[PDB]
Amino acid sequence: EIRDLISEIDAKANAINHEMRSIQRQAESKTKSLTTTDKIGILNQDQDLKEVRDAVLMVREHPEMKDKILEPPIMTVSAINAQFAAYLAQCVDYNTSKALTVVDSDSYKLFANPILDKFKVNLRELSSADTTPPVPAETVRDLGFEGYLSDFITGDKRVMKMLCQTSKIHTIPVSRRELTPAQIKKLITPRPNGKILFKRIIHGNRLVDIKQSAYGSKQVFPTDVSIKQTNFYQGSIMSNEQKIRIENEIINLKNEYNDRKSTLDALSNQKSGYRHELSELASKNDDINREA
Amino acid sequence: ELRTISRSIQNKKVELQNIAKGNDTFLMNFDRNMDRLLRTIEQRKNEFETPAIGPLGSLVTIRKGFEKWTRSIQRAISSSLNAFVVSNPKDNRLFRDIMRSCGIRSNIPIVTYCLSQFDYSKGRAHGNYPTIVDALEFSKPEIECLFVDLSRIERIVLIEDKNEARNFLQRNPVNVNMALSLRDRRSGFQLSGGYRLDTVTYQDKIRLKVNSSSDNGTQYLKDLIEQETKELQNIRDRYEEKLSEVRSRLKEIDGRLKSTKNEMRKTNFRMTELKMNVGKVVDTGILN
Repeated sequence: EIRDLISEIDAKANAINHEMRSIQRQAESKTKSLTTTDKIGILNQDQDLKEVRDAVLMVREHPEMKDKILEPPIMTVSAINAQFAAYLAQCVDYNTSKALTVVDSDSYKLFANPILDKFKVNLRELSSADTTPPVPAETVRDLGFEGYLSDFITGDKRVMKMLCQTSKIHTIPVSRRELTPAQIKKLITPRPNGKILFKRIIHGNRLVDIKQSAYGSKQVFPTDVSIKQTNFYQGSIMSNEQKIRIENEIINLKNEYNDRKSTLDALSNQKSGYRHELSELASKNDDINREA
Repeated sequence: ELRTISRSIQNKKVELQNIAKGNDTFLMNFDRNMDRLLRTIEQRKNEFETPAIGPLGSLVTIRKGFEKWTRSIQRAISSSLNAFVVSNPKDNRLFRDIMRSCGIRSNIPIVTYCLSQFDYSKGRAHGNYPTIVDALEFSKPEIECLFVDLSRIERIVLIEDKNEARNFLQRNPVNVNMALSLRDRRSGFQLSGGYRLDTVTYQDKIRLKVNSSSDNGTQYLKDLIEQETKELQNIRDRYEEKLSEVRSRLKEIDGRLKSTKNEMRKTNFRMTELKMNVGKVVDTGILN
């Protein structure tokens, strides 16, 4: 019975070891409601991002590259909410989102070749280009926008400056509300100087690219694109209700499984106690036999 | 993943059969309900001041000799290929209501533009390299002018070698905004300003007409589904060879577990021998 109990409690403790493993996982999941603790895991989602992960690991391994080559915007930049994350992912091209940022031209000459020879990754050099917004943020609020896309994102200032130069996020006004057709018509109409105020605007779930023809009568034409939801650039992972709709539902089914497992192993603990009681009663009977 | 791959290959094969007509619909490259949307536009054409024109990729064909550039060109003009053109804001509202009634799920850009022919000769790239304009054939001259305005196709050059393309752009060639370079069948290079090099993955679905017979691509892709079954097997068994290595590690530790079980059973036999020895008859009474 003792060796059977040894196997029973070893199996109970093995089930408890699996149960404790599940506890670690669910505890990590609940505390992972906020931005991912490590972003090296975001690069494990796609085969194209594994080479970017290996290049980031090489940059982390070489101390000389740490301040000269910066990690990609998908890891270093986070939007204040999930909706601004969708706006950022629609405005920044995927290759720029996964590109390493080189701080200066000398760093490009010294460290671009060793990375490009080993990994097929995109590099973006920081330029001296001015990143001033086309109008003050008060005038943007008067036009019905909450602010520029640059105002609703946080991250390394150098990587944000690179995104401002390549994707012009500091020039894109953003409103979570849809603008009225009269407001949109005022924004598309060129000013008396012939220039449109904003080339790209975001309102509600739509990104409007206002293009003025470089040729002919300089006709202005808008192009409207529905904004897709994204799990990348997401400082707020799947918003809050949406995160609960997926994560909470699935993780809590797994958590009820975990509770069942723990209670089954606690019942195995009760059975060990019953085997212990029976073993203690048998030991008492053995003591009575020894007295006899 | 590999199931999806072979299946998409086969559906593309049957879609080029639908270039003329058939079961799996060819326009499916833009949206599953695209055939329904176009029929509803034609049925309600009298309600439009100018009927909505699109999807633009259906009005553009790759010229013979530029077939190798199809995926690279499509990646460069991918925003424009899915677009529809409407002459005025009223037709734009009517078109959005028809899109809602037809159940379109794809994000379709709507361009409000008055189609006009204009001279863009001054804007053409100057060089020995062909542009996207030279690689394409347009159903109407106004559609060619629209791609010049929307995507500056007259300023995008096609250069096979990446270093040659970088060297050409570094010289600041007149009227060149970007160079497209080839890398492999799944990806290419987009170069702007001679310093920016972007590695771009090609989209699986083709949204440009190719003057090659559907059988060329589909049946060359029939031998290429032979090669894609090669892809499935390779990926699956490299992961399974990985699985085999790790499960051989598992069997090694199981034999170590079996060896520990044998040691434990021997210890159990030895403790059983000990308790057998404890309970043995004592022959010391005559000795005492």
